[PDB]
Amino acid sequence: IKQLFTHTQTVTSEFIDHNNHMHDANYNIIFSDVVNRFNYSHGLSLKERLFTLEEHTTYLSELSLGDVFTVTLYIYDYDLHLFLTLTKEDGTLASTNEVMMMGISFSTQIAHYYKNQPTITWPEQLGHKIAIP
Amino acid sequence: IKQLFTHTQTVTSEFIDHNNHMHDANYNIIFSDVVNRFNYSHFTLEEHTTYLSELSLGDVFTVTLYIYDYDYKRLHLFLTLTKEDGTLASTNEVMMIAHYYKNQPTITWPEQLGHKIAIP
Ligand SMILES: CC(C)(COP(=O)(O)OP(=O)(O)OC[C@H]1O[C@@H](n2cnc3c(N)ncnc32)[C@H](O)[C@@H]1OP(=O)(O)O)[C@@H](O)C(=O)NCCC(=O)NCCS
Ligand SMILES: CC(C)(COP(=O)(O)OP(=O)(O)OC[C@H]1O[C@@H](n2cnc3c(N)ncnc32)[C@H](O)[C@@H]1OP(=O)(O)O)[C@@H](O)C(=O)NCCC(=O)NCCS
Repeated sequence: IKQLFTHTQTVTSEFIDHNNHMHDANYNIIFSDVVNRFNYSHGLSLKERLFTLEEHTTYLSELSLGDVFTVTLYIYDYDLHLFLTLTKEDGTLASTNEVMMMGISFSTQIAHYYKNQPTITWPEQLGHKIAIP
Repeated sequence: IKQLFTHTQTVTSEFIDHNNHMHDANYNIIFSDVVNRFNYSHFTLEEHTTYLSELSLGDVFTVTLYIYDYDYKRLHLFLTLTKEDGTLASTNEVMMIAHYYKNQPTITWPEQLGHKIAIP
């Protein structure tokens, strides 16, 4: 049995500013929120305790009013290096997040989550250097 | 006379949830706002944020906008977030004017620009 931490929610009025699409930084709000949710449930509760060092975000598909989406969390690497996917109801990959944190027994919860997470092909968004072609 | 598009702001408690420091996503909110403000007086495809020095309650910071590159239809921005002394606190490079580019001061791009996320 392979496992995937998941958070589903819907695009609300708060998340939209102009021309009926989810505002760019609100994606980041969501990604952060879901990342805390993963650490809150993996040994580092606010009552138990991490600093965000770095993050990359790609926006691939527009998100409209009422649109329900899912954020799925993968461990790409650790010593920790995360990769989160934001997918539509169709399964359409709508956004990506790549994110690095560090500290200021969780090593077990994250180890067994990594050991028990499914194998996917990492999309081209992972470690894609930003440039104009 | 070379110019720079700039927004100065103070860290409020609205920007703090835990660890007595500015929440990571609020940086993105600030950056996106400053970009929008630039395009108003002149979609986001892609973006990269680095957090190099934590922001505390009462810190007066400045966000400064540079154009790293531009094309017929794309803008490649690089934005710096610095404390009141000059300390580089955070960076934001973003893929989404000609005369802003021509009249902006030539700087040495910090190593954050085009950096690839990895554990060393
Ligand atoms: C805009 C959108 C419909 C793309 O449709 P499109 O106009 O047909 O463009 P396509 O990507 O299909 O076509 C490929 C072109 O886009 C360019 N492009 C796509 N992604 C790029 C990136 N990260 N950097 C640079 N160029 C990019 C390709 O290089 C190519 O350019 P070319 O014309 O020089 O060959 C889609 O990307 C989108 O809706 N994204 C969501 C944006 C968003 O919601 N952001 C958050 C809130 S603003
Ligand atoms: C502790 C703090 C000062 C980090 O800087 P520092 O302690 O001076 O750390 P150093 O530069 O000496 O490097 C520490 C290690 O981090 C590693 N590291 C630093 N940045 C990294 C990155 N972006 N990706 C991967 N690894 C990184 C370095 O390789 C270094 O390796 P080592 O421990 O093997 O020596 C931290 O308080 C900070 O940077 N604050 C900003 C974070 C913040 O406010 N976040 C936003 C909200 S969560």
